[PDB]
Amino acid sequence: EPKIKEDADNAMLDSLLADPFEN
Amino acid sequence: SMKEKVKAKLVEIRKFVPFIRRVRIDFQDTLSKVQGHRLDALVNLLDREDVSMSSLNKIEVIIDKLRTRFNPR
Repeated sequence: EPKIKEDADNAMLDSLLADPFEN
Repeated sequence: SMKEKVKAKLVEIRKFVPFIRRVRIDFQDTLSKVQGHRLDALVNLLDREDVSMSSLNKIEVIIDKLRTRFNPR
C-alpha cells in the first residue's frame, strides 16, 4: 500500500521542514 | 510523464547528498541526536526511486536551509 509509505516519507520531511536548525 | 519528471528531479537533487552526509558528521557534536537521525533518513530516502514529487519539493526546501545554516554562502 502506497499511502502508508507516502505518509511515512512526508511526516519525516515535515520534521526537517519545521526544524530551523537554529545554529 | 510526471514520473519521467520525478526521476529527473531525483537524479539532480542527489548531487547534494555528499553535503548532507558531510554536515551530519562535521557537526555531529552541535547537532541534536534526532537531527542526526533525520539527515540519515533523508540520505536513504534519496536512494529510492518511488519518491513523490511533493516529497521532492520539500527536500528542495530542506536542502536550501541546510546550505544556509552550515558553511553558508
